[PDB]
Order: sequence, then structure tokens, then C-alpha cells
Amino acid sequence: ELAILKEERTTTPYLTKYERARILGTRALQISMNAPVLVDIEGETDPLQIAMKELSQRKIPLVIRRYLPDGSYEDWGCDELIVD
Amino acid sequence: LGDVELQKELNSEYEQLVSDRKFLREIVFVNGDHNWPLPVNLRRIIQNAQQIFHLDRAKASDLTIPEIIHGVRDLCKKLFVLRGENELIKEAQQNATSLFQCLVRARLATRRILEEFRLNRDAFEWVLGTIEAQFQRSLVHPGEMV
Amino acid sequence: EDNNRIISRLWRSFRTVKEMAADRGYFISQEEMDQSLEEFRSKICDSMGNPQRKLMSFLANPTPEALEKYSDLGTLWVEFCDEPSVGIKTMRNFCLRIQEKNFSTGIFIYQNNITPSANKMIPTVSPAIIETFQESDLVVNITHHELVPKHIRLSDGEKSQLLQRYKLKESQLPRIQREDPVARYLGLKRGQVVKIIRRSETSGRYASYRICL
Amino acid sequence: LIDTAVKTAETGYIQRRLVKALEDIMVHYDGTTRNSLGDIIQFLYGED
Repeated sequence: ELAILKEERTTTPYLTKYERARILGTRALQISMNAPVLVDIEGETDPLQIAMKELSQRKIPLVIRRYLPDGSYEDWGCDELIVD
Repeated sequence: LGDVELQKELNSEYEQLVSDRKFLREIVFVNGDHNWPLPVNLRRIIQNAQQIFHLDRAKASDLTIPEIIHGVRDLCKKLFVLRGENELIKEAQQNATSLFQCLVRARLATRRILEEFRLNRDAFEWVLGTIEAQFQRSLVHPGEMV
Repeated sequence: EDNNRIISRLWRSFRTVKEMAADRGYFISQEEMDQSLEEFRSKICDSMGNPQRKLMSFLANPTPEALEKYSDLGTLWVEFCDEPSVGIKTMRNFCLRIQEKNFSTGIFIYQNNITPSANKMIPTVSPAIIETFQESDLVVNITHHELVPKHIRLSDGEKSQLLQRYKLKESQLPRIQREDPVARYLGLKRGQVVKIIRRSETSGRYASYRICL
Repeated sequence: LIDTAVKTAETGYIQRRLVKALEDIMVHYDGTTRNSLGDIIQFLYGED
């Protein structure tokens, strides 16, 4: 009743720095508490490094809900958001 | 020489530049100041393109006039600040990039590109892409506590 | 002499009133707009040079384009009081005339002041709207000032489209008071929204909207 | 010394009051600039 249609999405298609920071933090927390890792681990042990590696390959299983001022929201997958 | 269609295109470009001149002089900057803070350093991009592709050694350019004009116009239509097909959204997007569009059209003129900058096809396309990407990178992130 | 200065100021006030009427979507002939000071003096001042405030009273009707844009634009009448200190029979005649020939909006211009009795009596001309203006305040058209950007009254459909586009309530827009001089000039009402096109040093042109209180 | 000592206090008070005034202004996802109440301050941040 409040979700915006995917073709009607009007927000920016790029990943903002706040969104990037929150995604990295949440993924690092999840990996730290023994969640399955979507990308192979070569020699790294730091959860934040693994989260950044997952983000670079668009392997983040998270969805951003950008809230419009009125109350409506847009759902954006981390795979479909452009990362600089 | 004698190409009517290219002459019409150049006349349209010159009319656009004259309109930009009049709008800037009579409305925005009455005192005549020309130096202002704007995004995307065009001069640095141009000299980087010159260094990358070696635009020295005075080699005749293969760039065509319609290609340059169409690329400049398309770049001026791709500077997305607001997105959507609403009439008000389109009007606001047009209003929000008037000064930057004037800057881009002033810097990337046909004579300036050919005689002065001497860009080729690859350099021109790289410049357009870099300008678009850098303008997209210069927007304010939503959620900023301004 | 002082009479020439008084006539010049009266002519300036008349020109400002005509400009306001034209900006309010009404139709005014080019000759009426271009009435020079000498022509105004010849057609108004008598042999001894005194002005006739009843002569500047006139009727104006909205242009068809403005009537299409604004459906609520009715007939307008403008009257100037002969007396410096206004007698209340003047706007008594104003009110009875507006009632008898059914004018939409009537603008009354006084010279020095109006008694509060008439000030609280003039709202009782419903549904017609009566607006008052001081002749001294109309000497200079403030809309031509450099610091005053242009204001355009938005139609109902445009206002609804704006609210839908920005996903707003009526109270979330920037506000403008009804007693604001620009609001008085435009004859705003509560809930109406004006669009302002403003020079900006970062984008050239900027668009803003303000809703009357 | 006296002038510097009073000027620093005046500037500190002004800065604190200014921060308290504009504490809750944030740019939204539609490009508008609104306060905590949702009222729009600017329709576009910095007009650009």
C-alpha cells in the first residue's frame, strides 16, 4: 500500500556513503557471529575486509529500504546499486 | 565547405551560445563576474585527456562536427540531479543545471575543441564519460545532516 | 509648486494601481497604461488644478486567458475617496453599489486613514471581497524592485500537482503572511500558493513556492 | 588580552546557539531539505 513499484523508483542508483558504511558494518557483524561466507577466504581474517570483498563482487544479501519523507519507501538490492 | 546541414547545426549551436551569453549577463551576473564555484574541473579533465592519448604532435583530428554537437547535447541531457518523468521534476532538473550546462557548452565549443584542444574521437568520448561520472559523483548524499 | 508634486504622486499611484490590476489577470488597454502625466493632468485636474478622485474609479474585467487559468476571477472595481479623511458614506455607497451590480472584488483606496467602524463593516459584503489600500503606499510599485522576485499565483490544479509531486501536506510548505506587501499586491487568500522564480548564484534559476497563511 | 578573552566567549555562545537552531536539518532522498517536523526549508539543497 506504500511500497513504490520497481519501475517507478526515482531515487539515485548509486550507493551512498552512509549506506555503504551501514552495509559493511552489518555484514561484518554477521560474519563475526558465524554466518556463512559468500566469497572464498584466501588469507584474510578481519570481518570488515571480508565484507568489503563481498561488496566489491556485489555479493551482499541485503536490501536497502529508502524511506521517502511522506512515509513511502523504495526497496533497492545491494546487487543493483552502483558502487564506485 | 558548402555543407548546408553542418552550417545549420553550427548556426543552432551559435544561437544557443548567444542565448547563454544573454541569460548569464542580463539575469544571473549583472556585475560581470565570471569566476564562480562550480563542480567538475573541466580544464583538468581536458589536460588529462591530452596527456593520456598524446594529443600533441599536431595530427589532424578525425572528429566530425555532428558527432561533437550531438555528444555535447546528449551530455547536457544526461546530467541527472533529479529523476522521474513528472513535468515538475523535469523543470526542476532543467533549472538546477543551467549554470553548469552553460559552463560545459562554453568550454566544449567546436572551434575550441578542434583548433585549440585538438581532441580526437577517443579523447572526446573519454572526456564525455569522465564529465558525466564526475558530475554524478559530486551530488550530495541523501541523509546528510547539512 | 506643491500642487504639481501632489498631482505627480497621484498619477504615480494611479499607474501603480493599473499595474496591479494588469498583474491580477485583468485587461487594461495600452492607452490606459500609457497615460502620461500631462494627459492625466489635463483629464483630471481642473482650471485651479485640484484632482477629482471619483474620475479615477473604473471597472476592469479579467482577460479570457486569465479566466481560463483562474476560474474564480470575476469583475473588479476601483474607487478613490474624494475626501482626505474618508467619510463612511463613501464606502457605504461602495457596498450598496457592489451589492446592486454584483461585482466580485472591490478595491477601495483611502488618503490618510479609515475609521475602524468602516474597517469592520466592509467584511459584511459577502460573498464579495473588499480590499483597502493607502494612497501613500501606492506611490512606488514595489514589484519592480531588484530585491523582489516575481510572484505567480498557482492555480488549483497546479497546486494539487505540486502537492502530489512533493508528497506534502498543506502545512509543510514555506509560509507567507496575508499582510505581506506582495500578498496584498496579488490579492492572495488563505491556502493559495505562489511560485517564485529567483536568481541563484549556484544554478542560475531557482524555483520556490510559498503558501499564504 | 581582554579583548581576545571576551571575543572567544561571545563567539562560543553564538556558535552554540547556531548549532541549537539548525540541529535537525537533513537532506532527504527526494532532494528536499526538511526539519524534524517534516516542513520543507529548501526544495533543493543549495539550489543545486
